[PDB]
Amino acid sequence: AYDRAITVFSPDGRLFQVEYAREAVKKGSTALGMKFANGVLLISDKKVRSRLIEQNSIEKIQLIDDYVAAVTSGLVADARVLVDFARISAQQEKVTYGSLVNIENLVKRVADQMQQYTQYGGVRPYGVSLIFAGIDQIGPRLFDCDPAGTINEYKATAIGSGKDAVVSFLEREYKENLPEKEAVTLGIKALKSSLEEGEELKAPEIASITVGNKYRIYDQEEVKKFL
Amino acid sequence: AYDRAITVFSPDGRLFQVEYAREAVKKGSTALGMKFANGVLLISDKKVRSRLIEQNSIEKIQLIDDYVAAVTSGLVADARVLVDFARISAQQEKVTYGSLVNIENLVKRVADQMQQYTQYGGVRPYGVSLIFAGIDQIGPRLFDCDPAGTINEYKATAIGSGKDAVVSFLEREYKENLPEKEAVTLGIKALKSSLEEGEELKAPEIASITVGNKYRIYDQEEVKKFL
Amino acid sequence: AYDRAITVFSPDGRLFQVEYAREAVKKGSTALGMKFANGVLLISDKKVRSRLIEQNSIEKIQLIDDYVAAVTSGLVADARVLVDFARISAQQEKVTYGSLVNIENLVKRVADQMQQYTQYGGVRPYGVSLIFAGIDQIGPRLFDCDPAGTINEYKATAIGSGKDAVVSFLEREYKENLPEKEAVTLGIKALKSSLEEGEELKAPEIASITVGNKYRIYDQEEVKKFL
Amino acid sequence: AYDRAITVFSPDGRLFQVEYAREAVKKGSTALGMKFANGVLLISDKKVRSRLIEQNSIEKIQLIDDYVAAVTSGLVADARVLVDFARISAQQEKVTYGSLVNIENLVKRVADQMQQYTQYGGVRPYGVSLIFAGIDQIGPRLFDCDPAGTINEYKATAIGSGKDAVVSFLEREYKENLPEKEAVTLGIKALKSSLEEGEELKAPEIASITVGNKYRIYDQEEVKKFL
Amino acid sequence: AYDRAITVFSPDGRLFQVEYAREAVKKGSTALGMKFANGVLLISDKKVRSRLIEQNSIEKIQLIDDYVAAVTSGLVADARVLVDFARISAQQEKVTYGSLVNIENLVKRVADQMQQYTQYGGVRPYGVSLIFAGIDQIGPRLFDCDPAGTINEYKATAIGSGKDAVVSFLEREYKENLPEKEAVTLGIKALKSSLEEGEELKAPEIASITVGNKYRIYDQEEVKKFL
Amino acid sequence: AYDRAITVFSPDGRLFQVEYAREAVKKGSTALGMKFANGVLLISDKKVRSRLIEQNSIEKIQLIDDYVAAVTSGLVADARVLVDFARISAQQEKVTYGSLVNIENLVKRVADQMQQYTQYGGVRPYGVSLIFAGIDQIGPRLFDCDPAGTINEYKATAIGSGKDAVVSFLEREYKENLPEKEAVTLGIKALKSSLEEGEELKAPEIASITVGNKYRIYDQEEVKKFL
Amino acid sequence: AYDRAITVFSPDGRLFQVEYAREAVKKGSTALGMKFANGVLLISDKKVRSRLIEQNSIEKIQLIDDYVAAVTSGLVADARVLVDFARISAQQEKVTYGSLVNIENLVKRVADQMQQYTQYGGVRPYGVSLIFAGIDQIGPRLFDCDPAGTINEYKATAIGSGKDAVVSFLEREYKENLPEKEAVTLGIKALKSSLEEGEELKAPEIASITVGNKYRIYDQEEVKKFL
Amino acid sequence: TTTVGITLKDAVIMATERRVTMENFIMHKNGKKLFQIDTYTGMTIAGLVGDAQVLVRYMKAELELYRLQRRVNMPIEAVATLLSNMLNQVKYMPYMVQLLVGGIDTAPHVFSIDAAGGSVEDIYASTGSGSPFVYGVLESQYSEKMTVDEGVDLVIRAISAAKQRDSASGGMIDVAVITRKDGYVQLPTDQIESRIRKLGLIL
Amino acid sequence: TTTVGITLKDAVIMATERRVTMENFIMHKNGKKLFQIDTYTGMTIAGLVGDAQVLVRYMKAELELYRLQRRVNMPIEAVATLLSNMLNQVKYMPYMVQLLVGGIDTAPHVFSIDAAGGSVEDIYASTGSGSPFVYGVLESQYSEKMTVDEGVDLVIRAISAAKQRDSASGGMIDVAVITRKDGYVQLPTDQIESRIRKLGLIL
Repeated sequence: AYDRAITVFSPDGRLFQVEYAREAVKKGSTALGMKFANGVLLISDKKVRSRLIEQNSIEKIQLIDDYVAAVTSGLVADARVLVDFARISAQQEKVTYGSLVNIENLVKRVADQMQQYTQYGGVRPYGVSLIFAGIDQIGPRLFDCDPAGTINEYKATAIGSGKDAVVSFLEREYKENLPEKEAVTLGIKALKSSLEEGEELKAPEIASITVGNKYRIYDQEEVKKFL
Repeated sequence: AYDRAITVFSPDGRLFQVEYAREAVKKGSTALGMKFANGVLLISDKKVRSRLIEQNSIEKIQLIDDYVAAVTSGLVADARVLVDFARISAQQEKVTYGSLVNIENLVKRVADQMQQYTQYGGVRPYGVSLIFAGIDQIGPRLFDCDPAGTINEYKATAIGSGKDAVVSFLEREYKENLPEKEAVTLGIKALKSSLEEGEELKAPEIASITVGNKYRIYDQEEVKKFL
Repeated sequence: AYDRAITVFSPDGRLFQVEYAREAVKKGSTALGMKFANGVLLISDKKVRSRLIEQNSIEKIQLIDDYVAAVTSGLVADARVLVDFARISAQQEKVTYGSLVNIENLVKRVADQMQQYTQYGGVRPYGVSLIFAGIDQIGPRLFDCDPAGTINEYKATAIGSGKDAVVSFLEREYKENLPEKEAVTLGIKALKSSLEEGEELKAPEIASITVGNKYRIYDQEEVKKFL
Repeated sequence: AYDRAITVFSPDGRLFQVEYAREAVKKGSTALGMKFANGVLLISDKKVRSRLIEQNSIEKIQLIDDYVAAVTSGLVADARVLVDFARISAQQEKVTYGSLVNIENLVKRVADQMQQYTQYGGVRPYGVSLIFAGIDQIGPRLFDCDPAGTINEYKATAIGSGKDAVVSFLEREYKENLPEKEAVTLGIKALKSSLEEGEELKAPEIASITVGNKYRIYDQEEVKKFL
Repeated sequence: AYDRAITVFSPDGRLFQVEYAREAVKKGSTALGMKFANGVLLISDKKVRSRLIEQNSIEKIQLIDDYVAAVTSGLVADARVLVDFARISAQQEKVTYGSLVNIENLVKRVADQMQQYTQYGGVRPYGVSLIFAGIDQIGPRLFDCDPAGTINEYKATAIGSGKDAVVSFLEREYKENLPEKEAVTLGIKALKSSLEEGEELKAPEIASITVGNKYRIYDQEEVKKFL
Repeated sequence: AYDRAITVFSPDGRLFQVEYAREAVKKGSTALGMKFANGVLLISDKKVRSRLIEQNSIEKIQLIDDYVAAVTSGLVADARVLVDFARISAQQEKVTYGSLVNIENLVKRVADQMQQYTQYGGVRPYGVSLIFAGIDQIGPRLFDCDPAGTINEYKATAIGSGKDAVVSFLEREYKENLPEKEAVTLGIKALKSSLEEGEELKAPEIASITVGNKYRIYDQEEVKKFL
Repeated sequence: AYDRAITVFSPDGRLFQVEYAREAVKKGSTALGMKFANGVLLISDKKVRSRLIEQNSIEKIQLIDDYVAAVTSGLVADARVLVDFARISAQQEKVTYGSLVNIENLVKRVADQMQQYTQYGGVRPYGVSLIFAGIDQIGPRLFDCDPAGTINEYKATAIGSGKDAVVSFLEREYKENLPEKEAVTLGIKALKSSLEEGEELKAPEIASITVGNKYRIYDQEEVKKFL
Repeated sequence: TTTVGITLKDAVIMATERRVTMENFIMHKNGKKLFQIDTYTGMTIAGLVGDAQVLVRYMKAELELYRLQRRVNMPIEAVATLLSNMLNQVKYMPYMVQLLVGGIDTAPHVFSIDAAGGSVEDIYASTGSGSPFVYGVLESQYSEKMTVDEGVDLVIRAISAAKQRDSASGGMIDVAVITRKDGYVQLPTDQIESRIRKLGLIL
Repeated sequence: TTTVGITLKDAVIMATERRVTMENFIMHKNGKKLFQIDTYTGMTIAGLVGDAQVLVRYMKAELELYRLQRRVNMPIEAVATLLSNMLNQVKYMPYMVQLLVGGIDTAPHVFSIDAAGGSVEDIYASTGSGSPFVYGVLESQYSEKMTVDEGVDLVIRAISAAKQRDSASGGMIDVAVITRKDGYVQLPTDQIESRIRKLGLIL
């Protein structure tokens, strides 16, 4: 039983309960982001699941502010709480300094919140991964962040069930500085490459931002033109 | 024993204690809600259970304010506590801003309260699901909310023992923008479709609200006209 | 071991420790209440148990104020603590508003106190059930309340070992709006119907209240006239 | 293991740890109290246990004030702490109201302190029973109080190893309104009836109080006249 | 496992962890005290244990003030902490009232501190017994106090490994009101009677106090005159 | 199970959970530091791991201030939190005294933070080792610091998987007071000596500082000149 | 399992976890102190362990102030924390009274800090022993202090792996009031007597203080003259 | 400010004017000083606007909550008792206000609550700087036997008089009638103006 | 300081001047007193600069957050109610400010909030030492039926008048127009200056 408590190391120096939290993330539907020419974008598959659901409501891409967005994968309620934290944390920085110079620090604060919940007994980790993408004073940024509080910056990445399919596809096909439309196409291709063949990709979410602008969310009909 | 503590993930990234809390919900009697033309309604079956009970008292539809109502299913005492939280939370928002612009945020606050009790040891989850329905500045709204803190917006949904019967029936027969009386009939049908045949549906609770009005609770005799 | 901690759900969504608290209630002697014409009454069996006890002292019906009374069954010390809470809670409401408009809310406060002790580790539930009966601005009221924090309003009900005998008897014989003396007789009959035959009912406690009056406790000799 | 934690109910609704605390009481030497004509008295056997002890010191009857006394049986250190609590609690009431109208409330406060220690994990119960006897505005009073926080008022009662011998004897021989000297004799007889025959009762403690007076502790030579 | 937690009663009403603390006391070297004519004294054996130790330093008799002293037996570090508590507690009383009227109350405060550590989980008991001896306004006093918080007043007593030898010897030979020198001799004899024969009593500690005086510690050469 | 709790000593006086935290450190990529003529340097291998990562971002050498740097090895999220602590702690000292006289004290504060998490239950240790190198008023300094809070000052040392290879190599080849370029070469050699042969060293991180200057981070092209 | 928790006594009255802390002390390298003519000294072996370590830095003798020094053995991080406590505690006394009259009280405060960590669950003991030596108003002092909080004053003593070798050698050869140089020689001899033969004593640490002076640390070359 | 609340046999009439001043400076001519706070309950405010406005919101919230929890409206005397406790709790850092609370439960009621929590019931009451002028009109002209139409006229007169002599009072007169039958109805402006003309008056 | 907010049929115009004084000492001639705080919301500040500037930042933050959480802009009355609660919460250690909040939701609105949290809606409002002069100009010259161009001219006149007679007011006049169609547009300096010339004025 090196397996049952967030505060117990295995004899090899592992924290299995953190690693299990990471398996929660795998049950989420795939999302991805990539940097392109003067910008960054996010695409999220949506496990669409009944015509009785309201579609234009509950959805995985969430604006953190006008210049920064996140997608999450894993336990939904955990994700919601972390997105709210991200939002409040963003505004605290804006009130203190007047702006958000480096998106990395927002992500670090979220990642620190997560790391705490891997070190003190009495809580479980968040079963969530996030991708954060936006423009800041360094440029267009793309980070992920996992249940352990681990951060990395990417040119392109994914989270969710289809992570590995989408990552190896991008490892093959990805190029820097694509125009936006080619970036989106590449993304849709990559996402498709992760589906069980004889399984059609329904309309995903797409959001993009380019230097000197605010985020825009593609509406369904703009997205279909890529399907 | 990945099974015994709210703070333990299974090796597959599951929180079984939360999933068990969800089994408590299944022991409750079925309730449902659906959006219709400029409105939303709720119907709740009531496991009527002795002539010595006061009927006109203890009942599953509860007004949160004049424009928002909830039905619950699961542990009754847990439900009561959550409905009171919902009521207080609503009034806090009304005092802060003067009104309740988006019902989604009320629901989120309740869902967050519930998520908390799935992450800190020392507490168990609430064994309750709720449906929330009302009118706000976006329009008529219908959400559910489960022991995990998971939220979804629907055109129609149900909770309780007969959930699956009622949901597949509605998946077949449901249409948007019905007039109120047809909506109620469809609902009564769906509810009936979940009973053991040779089992009669007794008088359920029905509440409705249409844009620009307050909620109305149907009284028993208005309800019988649909039985 | 889904059995040993108030905070652990069984895989079927049960809280066995709460259910075991409920077995404590069954070891108490039977008490009952019923609504009658413009009033409500309480009758409690007293397991009389030695001539060395002071009878006119320790006894199960307790006034919460002049217009509201309670009987309890289960662990005595727990009951005492809950009756005191009921009393203080009543006076807090009276000081805030000047009066107690709806007895249901007093009961809810007691039921909420009880529900708490079924959700946070570090405490056990109260092993007590209570019946509350009184007159308020709605009319004559009768509630029960169990270790889980579950509330119901009744025309008639019972608590304690003989609950089921007394409840089925009342399910058969009970009628609304009896005069007081017939109500008391029906009650004494119901109580007798729960005893092991060849076992005599000794003098029970009886208290009644009718609209526009205060509670009165029947003295022994008034009670004997029904035996 | 329904047996190891004050906060765990057994499946029959028992608190065994509380019941075990009660066995601690059985290891104490017997004490008793009885009401008589316009008064109440206490007699305590003292397991006298070496000539090197100071007798006129450590002893089981303790004055709570001039009008109220207690005897205890069980864990001595626990008893001491509870007698101090009783004393302080009595003075708090005196300061608040100027006098102690009903001894029952003092006893309840001590009983409540004891009940607490049967509901919160992290503490054990007190292994003590107390008898309290005194005169108040109702009259002469006699209560006992056990590790569970259970209270009863009596005409006569006992605590300690010889409880059952002493109680059945008093059930047979006890009469109300005896003069003091006859009450004391009856008490000495009852106490003797609990000893292993061929075992002599050594000098016990005796204290009495009659309406309109303060307590008096019988000195050894006054006691011997009854041996 | 009724054995492993200070807060668990055994089914017979025992606190074994407290009884084990008491075994710690048995590993300490024997000490004793006895009342004599207008006075009280303490003698402590010292397990002398290497010529490299400083003798005139670390030693078992400790003055609490000028009129009250203590010897301890058991865990040394625990003993130190308790003697410091005794000292502070004594000064608190002196500051509040101007003097220390009854040494019994000082002892009770120390005993209460010890009883606490036998009732709340999260701590272990002190593995110490103390003898307290001094003069107060009642006269010469001699108490002991054990890990349970149990207190007794004596004419003579002992603590430590040789307790039973020293106590039965004193039960035989002890007489009240001896002059000081005879008291000391009796004490030295008693102490010797507890050694393995063919084992010589090395110089012990001796302190005495007589009414109207301060404590005096016998120096080594005064002690040898008794060896 | 002397193995499962940070607060348990094994019978040999070991804290295995701390030792396991130390195994986490071994999974990190190797880094090293050495003092040279009027200066100190750091070299860190970077397990480069996909072209989709941003390289010029996430990296193991981190400036604590202009005169003090750290490399870490082990759990990344833990390392991040400790580096932030180091930074804040440095600034606290600067605000209190106006400067950082002795780098040893900064390191001690970090090591103390780490030792705490090896002594209080309810937390796990940090799975990190750090090397700290900088110039202070004593001169050029080089410390390491492990999960236990253990500190040592070195002329040269390493952390991570290749620790032992790099340390024995330096034990053979190291000389004091090398010029900077020779120091760097020796370092690159040492690091190479720890790789599986038929495995090429990709571009590492290198930072240096010499007395009277600020730290400089070598850019990639300056580093390649040593490969 | 009387073995796993600081707060559990064994049935013999032992605290094994404290005894295990004590085994940690045995893994430290040997150090010793002895009183001599108008002075006291400390000698510590240093397990020298690589030429890459900075020697003139990390070392076992630590000044507590100018007149008081300590050596430790056991867990290094624990030792550091305790030495800091000793230093702060010394200054607290100096501020309160203007000076440190009796070094025994400093040692007691450290020993009390250590005893605490053997009585409250949630912490482990410190795996450290300390020797304290200095001059105060009584004279030259030499104490040790172990994980239990046990204190003793000595003429000569040792701590660490070679404790028993060094102690028996001093039991044979030690004499009081040696001149300093003879004291140091005796100490070096004793230390050597504890090594595995065919094992050379490398340069140890030596510090001394004589009445009316401050401590002096011998530098390496002064020490070699004794090797 | 001038507010008034009167009771008749089965009704309660409450009225205010709308002027908001900072000293002699008329900053707002149409502030709101009469509020519905429950189905059959109204509140008027005078004193520090911030403190009053916060209290209006609290009462709306607290009475809506009470009504859902109890399924009956808070008794009017209970509303007054609640305000009484809240204001007195903070007497040394008070809400600097005068409140009128009017409504129907089993009978009509008007309560006047002050900044220390003193609450007194009365058949009529007025608050604000203009109140003494209202008290004059009411002493002379109020009858218990008045009809609701007569009452509405009476309060219009009282407030019109106060407006004429208190520079801190002015603006449109604002009237609410509270009956069991129709609940809290705020009279429309056409209608109030119409009666101002029919009674022969100004502002 | 002089700030003003007016409402027209489908628009809100807000303007300020820019002078910052420490007593009689003009330390800054171009401080900023008019801020966009949401898509269709603007705020003007008067009073203690530090307190005002903090509040501007809070409101930007709190409204941005709200909008993301609700997917609708905060109603203008909601913004006023929020400020009302915040300022009143700290009334005994107050934000020493006067705030105007203006915007479009389903209709145009201007709210005036004081240092104790009192908030009143009005068809127009002015704040700061120069406000009485603005109130003069507006009483005489404001029409509900004005066009946006007429409104912009009106506020320029009002603030110009206030600049002429309040030494605490001065600097460039600063104007924002808020419509559903174009949102919060801050007029450019060329354009304001141009109309100062066309109307025949100064500073």
